[PDB]
Amino acid sequence: EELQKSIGHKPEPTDEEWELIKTVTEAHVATNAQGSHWKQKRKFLPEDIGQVDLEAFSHFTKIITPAITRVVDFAKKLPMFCELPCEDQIILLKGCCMEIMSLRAAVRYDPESETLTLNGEMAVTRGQLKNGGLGVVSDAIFDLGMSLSSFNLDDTEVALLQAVLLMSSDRPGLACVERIEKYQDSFLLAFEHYINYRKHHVTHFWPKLLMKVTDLRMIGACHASRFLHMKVECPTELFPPLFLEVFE
Ligand SMILES: O=C(O)Cc1cc(I)c(Oc2ccc(O)c(I)c2)c(I)c1
Repeated sequence: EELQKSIGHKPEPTDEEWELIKTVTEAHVATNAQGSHWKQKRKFLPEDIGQVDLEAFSHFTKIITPAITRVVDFAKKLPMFCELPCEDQIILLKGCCMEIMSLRAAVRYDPESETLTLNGEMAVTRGQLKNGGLGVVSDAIFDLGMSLSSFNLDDTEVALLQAVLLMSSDRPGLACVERIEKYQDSFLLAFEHYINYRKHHVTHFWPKLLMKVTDLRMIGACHASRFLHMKVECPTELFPPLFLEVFE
């Protein structure tokens, strides 16, 4: 593998890697709430709502349960994820949930209206998402989305990104650190090959793309912190049970 790099050939996916790519892709596609048809489908959250504004908060938490479960359904469709013990599966899910959800919203960013679209249906602006409880985390996700425009990602690259986030062998508490590292590596390798095959005409695409992983981990972490700030303001009543399970 390093030899071909040396000779300057950019390896495309092996047949086994194509199988894994099809699986992850299909997993994302089956749980990503598009469309190909999001955006003739989105209703714009009224300009006055979210002008912590609890009214805005209520709209987000109304659809958050489905958004979260869609992330769990994704992981469920990856066999490697199934080989892991219940404790790990849960620790992995709680670790990547917001990284994956914020990626999913970021890739639905629209320059025209300057809106992200949540859960495939609700288009919000930067201010509305900030004020509905995300604060600077909203800025982070909008800046990310603006930035991902020119990466021209496809369903496959978004799915691989998700699986790479999911298989983070460094979440606290994990039993199978080694096995989870191996899965991720296998995802990163398929991913990179897939990118060589895709021949994006951006220089240093792969490293640039990996920096996005780091940003999403930051978004996750900063969200954990926003979550505390919310528990103190908004009344625990307003938080859906699954929302609480995942982040507390
Ligand atoms: O679009 C999807 O499937 C995923 C998705 C769903 C939602 I609701 C969302 O907004 C959030 C997220 C966390 C949070 O604490 C609050 I308040 C609002 C984002 I960003 C992404």
